[PDB]
Amino acid sequence: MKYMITSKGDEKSDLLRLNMIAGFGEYDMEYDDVEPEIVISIGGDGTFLSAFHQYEERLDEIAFIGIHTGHLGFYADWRPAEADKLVKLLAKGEYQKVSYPLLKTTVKYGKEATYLALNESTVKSSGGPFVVDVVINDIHFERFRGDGLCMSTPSGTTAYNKSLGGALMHPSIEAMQLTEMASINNRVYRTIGSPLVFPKHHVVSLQPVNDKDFQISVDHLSILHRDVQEIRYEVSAKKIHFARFRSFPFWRRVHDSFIED
Amino acid sequence: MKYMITSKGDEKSDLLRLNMIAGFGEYDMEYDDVEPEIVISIGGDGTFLSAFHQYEERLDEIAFIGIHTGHLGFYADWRPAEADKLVKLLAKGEYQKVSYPLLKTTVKYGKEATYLALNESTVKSSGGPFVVDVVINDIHFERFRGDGLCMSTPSGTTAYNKSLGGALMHPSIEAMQLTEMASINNRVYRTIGSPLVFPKHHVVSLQPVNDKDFQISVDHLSILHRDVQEIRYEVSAKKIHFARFRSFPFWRRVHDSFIED
Amino acid sequence: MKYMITSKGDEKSDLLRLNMIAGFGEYDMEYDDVEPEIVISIGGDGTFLSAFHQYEERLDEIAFIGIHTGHLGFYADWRPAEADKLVKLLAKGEYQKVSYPLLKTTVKYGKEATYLALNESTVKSSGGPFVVDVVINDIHFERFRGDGLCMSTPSGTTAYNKSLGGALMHPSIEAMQLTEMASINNRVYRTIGSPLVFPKHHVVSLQPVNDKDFQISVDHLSILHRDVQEIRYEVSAKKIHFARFRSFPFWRRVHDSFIED
Amino acid sequence: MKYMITSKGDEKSDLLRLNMIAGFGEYDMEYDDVEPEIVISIGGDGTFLSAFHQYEERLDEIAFIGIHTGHLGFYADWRPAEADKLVKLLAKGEYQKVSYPLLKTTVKYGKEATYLALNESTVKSSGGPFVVDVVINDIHFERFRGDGLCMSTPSGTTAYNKSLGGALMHPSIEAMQLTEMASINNRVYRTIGSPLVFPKHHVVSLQPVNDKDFQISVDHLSILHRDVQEIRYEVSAKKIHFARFRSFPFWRRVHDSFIED
Ligand SMILES: NCCCNC(=O)NC[C@H]1O[C@@H](n2c(C#CCN(CC(=O)O)C[C@H]3O[C@@H](n4cnc5c(N)ncnc54)[C@H](O)[C@@H]3O)nc3c(N)ncnc32)[C@H](O)[C@@H]1O
Ligand SMILES: NCCCNC(=O)NC[C@H]1O[C@@H](n2c(C#CCN(CC(=O)O)C[C@H]3O[C@@H](n4cnc5c(N)ncnc54)[C@H](O)[C@@H]3O)nc3c(N)ncnc32)[C@H](O)[C@@H]1O
Ligand SMILES: NCCCNC(=O)NC[C@H]1O[C@@H](n2c(C#CCN(CC(=O)O)C[C@H]3O[C@@H](n4cnc5c(N)ncnc54)[C@H](O)[C@@H]3O)nc3c(N)ncnc32)[C@H](O)[C@@H]1O
Ligand SMILES: NCCCNC(=O)NC[C@H]1O[C@@H](n2c(C#CCN(CC(=O)O)C[C@H]3O[C@@H](n4cnc5c(N)ncnc54)[C@H](O)[C@@H]3O)nc3c(N)ncnc32)[C@H](O)[C@@H]1O
Repeated sequence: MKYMITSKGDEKSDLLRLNMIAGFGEYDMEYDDVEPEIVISIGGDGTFLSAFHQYEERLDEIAFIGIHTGHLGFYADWRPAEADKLVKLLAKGEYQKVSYPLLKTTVKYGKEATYLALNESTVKSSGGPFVVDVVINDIHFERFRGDGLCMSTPSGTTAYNKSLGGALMHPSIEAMQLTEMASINNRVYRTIGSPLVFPKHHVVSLQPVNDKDFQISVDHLSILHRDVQEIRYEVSAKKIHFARFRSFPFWRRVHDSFIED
Repeated sequence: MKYMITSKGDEKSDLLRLNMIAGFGEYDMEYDDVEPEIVISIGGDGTFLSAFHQYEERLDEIAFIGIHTGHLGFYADWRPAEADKLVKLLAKGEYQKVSYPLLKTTVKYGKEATYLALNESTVKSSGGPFVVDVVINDIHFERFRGDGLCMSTPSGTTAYNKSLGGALMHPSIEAMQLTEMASINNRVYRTIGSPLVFPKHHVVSLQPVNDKDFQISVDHLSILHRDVQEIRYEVSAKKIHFARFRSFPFWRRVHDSFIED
Repeated sequence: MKYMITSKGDEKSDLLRLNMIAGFGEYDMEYDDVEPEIVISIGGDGTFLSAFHQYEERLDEIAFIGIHTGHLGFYADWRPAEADKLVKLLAKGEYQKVSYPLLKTTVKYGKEATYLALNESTVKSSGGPFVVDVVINDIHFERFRGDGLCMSTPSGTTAYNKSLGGALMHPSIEAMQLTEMASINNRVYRTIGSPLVFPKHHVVSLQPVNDKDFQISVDHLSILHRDVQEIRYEVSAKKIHFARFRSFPFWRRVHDSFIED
Repeated sequence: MKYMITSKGDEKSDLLRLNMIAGFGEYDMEYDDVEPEIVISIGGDGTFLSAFHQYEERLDEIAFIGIHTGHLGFYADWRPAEADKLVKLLAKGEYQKVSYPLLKTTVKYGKEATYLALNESTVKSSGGPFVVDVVINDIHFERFRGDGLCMSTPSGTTAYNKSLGGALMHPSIEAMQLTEMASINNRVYRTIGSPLVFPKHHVVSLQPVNDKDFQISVDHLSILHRDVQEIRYEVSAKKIHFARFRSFPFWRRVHDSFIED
């Protein structure tokens, strides 16, 4: 099948990628980084995140595989020592594909821009004070004052969302989760405090109150947007697909990453 | 239709129930507290919780309606002043039914007991130290040391779960959420910390380590169980049905209860 | 000097105590468990806590030393392998004494009882719902609804207080810290949420609202008190004294117990 | 006495200041904004913060007074309606002065800069990832990865510190409190999590690991510092003095600001 391999770019990852390419040469596999059907990522979660965004226009035609060369890799299923067995199983095919939900961010100006997030999308102020009205399905829910907000996919819940006190959600749940960053709460200013978990087709809109300039992050990418009228969050209709060759359940992955391994 | 009305039992609620019965007498409505199709609860959430558990064997044949006579009532949709309009709309029928998920708790001994929860089920120790192994879909996830654990339905997430730092989840999500109560974490003892959100068909089992006696709560009911071998949590296949006569969205209900009203 | 040794009571601790007694026999040291000047505790923090409460009437005439035989021991300064060096240094004397603050709990009825805590004192309800008015220096501060409250000494801040989200406080600060256990907060019920840190001479009183029966803990001891009119917390004028033979700073002790060792 | 009055600069505050100046003209009071002995601040806490920093070189010779013209004012003791009584009492003198502790921040380069904070000093990264080693009294305590750190005075504990989960500390306690902003914790990265409370003479140093550029805030002032070798926190020897004309206790001030008023 058509395939490509991204590398973190250190010596370990580059040589691992070269050896897999050499191994792939022994099968009906064509290296193609324009229209791959299989995208392998060799490095950390940052590397896997960059592989996702490199091919976010072809998510429907691609299955992803992560190899972690450090001690981490939540999106990784394979250690560097299993790489030969990965080549062989991937060549013979017959893998099972699993899909995780993604988050759609729409940014409107006074012009529209959409982004897709695998981990989360966050909003902070452009230096000044961050104040936004939070509107859920056209209902004014709260006026948020504080550092920012974080909207997470299910597989993102173990990332920034976790550090903000959010819940960890199994990725079979088509949802997104909103967490607060250092909200101000006194007798005049009130936010819900708790993380909020939204189903598909629910729309969370953030609307400016004074300043209209915000720093918006999508996974690792952070951009300053000016003249923002609205930031709109919904569960995407698009999904990321992983090639799975063995059982590595989400809650064991959580256990291995946070409890012990 | 067949109907019945439970009351909190103070003067306000008893007289409101009597006036609705008098009002219902002017329609083809039969008061029947054995096999009602409509169960009205006049009081607080405690009163609504008791109405649910009074009829938990007929959940499939019943639509519930809550009237709050205090300043509260998350499961209430109606103030006492709208009661006449409620009688009339309920008599004419043509309401829409909505369903919220429920939580199944199974308790095994060395003998089995199942319970249904609308808010949550919690586990604490019988005086001694609480230590349980947490097993998710037969995978040992963690050994929990601390005060206890709380497993919440979606509509329970605004109740005890919220006070434990859990996320608020829209009830259209068929899930349950596990929160920690004062976990011990040092270099030898480790829990995940974060709330965990589980989909349908996922099974969370709690298994004793030393003591086998636990205080188990199901909504307001708290029972000491002895010789416990396992406590098993899953999303129930049963659902509670509410009669809805107008739009009162979950997130507005959350806003009204916690932000402002 | 006069000394005594308490043991956890397993084989390791009993034989360690016997060997130290044998070692102490080679110096001008008299074993006396009625009026010791040195109290050695061999076991865990539970064992050290029991040694403190065994001699809480002679705190001014006693220096404590902890030996941890497990992997833990926040109040321990010594591993079992250093016990011979401990005997020798303790015999030669010339140690430095350090003092940590303690917490005074006063419980009034309709009759008065005082208790001294090294870790903390907690209050919960006797089965029913816990509601108390919190009065600081005779000023009504809040009405607490929830599971309970925890008042911690500085050295207790790394114990139950920590699991409740409290701050870790250096023991040179003569203070006590109040933390909430699962407080109810909605638009009608409001608590401060945050831990509160009180100086010496500040008095925190808890006063019942409906039920007057409470479960009160003092370190490991938990007693049900009936007909309670008031629970009064203040920093004690009494202090626990530790014999110190080398520098083991509080923040390194915290690092070793929670970060890495 | 020598006095001056800062104003927020809206119509309400400017006219209030003019009326107090007119009122002060009827007493032996000289308006002097170079060497005042009394500094009155008319506005919000932001206004009071700016008054403190305008005169931070003469803290020993100045007593501060806050008048809040909005609904807030933690450092304010007076509403605009009491301003005439304030002029009269301040003219007759015989007020009592109270002192709150302050925080010293030292920033070293490869050159030294010191700052004084009334609320807090915070550190974040200059766009990249924030990683610092936390050294307490020359002991390496932890390597912090996350959004940033916040070091708070006692009177700052109700401000940013509170929103970060920190404890509220009575200002008679000469301490500073360190809180985490969204720390990363997994099986490879570990921070203490809990807020840390440090006494006088304890030194907290933050030392870079990779990037040496940081955004450092001191109260409202936020500056990007380059080539930073160390950020050093200690309780200052300097104190802010407030003129007090009546009892308004700290815990009532907390109650009024966060519970009800
Ligand atoms: N954008 C600022 C860069 C600083 N963040 C950072 O050092 N994160 C890397 C660590 O997180 C792990 N990770 C990832 C990741 C990654 C790569 N990362 C770096 C890059 O791409 O350059 C971007 C992400 O970073 C996270 N992040 C940012 N700030 C914080 C914070 N304060 N606390 C916690 N996470 C934070 C956000 O969610 C970004 O999306 N996804 C997951 C996951 N699904 N589950 C469990 N672990 C996961 C990864 O293995 C490693 O252990
Ligand atoms: N079992 C000990 C009794 C003490 N609990 C108590 O006074 N709760 C009543 C308050 O909570 C509101 N509520 C209910 C409720 C109710 C009735 N309640 C009393 C009864 O039945 O006697 C039993 C429930 O109590 C909750 N609970 C227990 N302990 C705590 C705690 N520490 N913190 C927060 N909640 C707690 C548990 O989830 C029980 O199921 N469901 C929801 C909901 N879905 N959404 C939002 N508000 C809700 C209700 O309007 C009122 O404002
Ligand atoms: N009363 C229920 C018994 C269950 N508690 C329990 O297993 N605690 C033992 C663990 O905590 C460590 N510890 C102690 C201790 C001890 C002995 N303990 C047992 C006994 O005496 O039987 C009584 C204390 O327990 C604590 N506790 C109770 N419940 C919780 C909870 N949910 N979360 C966290 N702590 C809790 C309270 O503060 C009691 O005072 N002091 C400190 C300290 N100063 N600093 C750091 N670690 C410390 C000790 O090394 C061991 O690792
Ligand atoms: N630097 C970014 C500006 C955004 N911050 C903001 O709107 N804060 C104002 C609100 O906080 C109250 N306040 C102050 C204050 C003030 C003036 N403020 C604005 C200015 O000077 O322009 C600077 C301070 O802001 C705080 N801050 C910043 N970010 C957050 C956050 N995410 N969450 C909570 N607080 C935050 C920090 O501690 C700064 O020092 N001191 C106290 C206190 N001692 N006790 C209780 N309330 C207090 C004040 O009445 C008002 O209700």
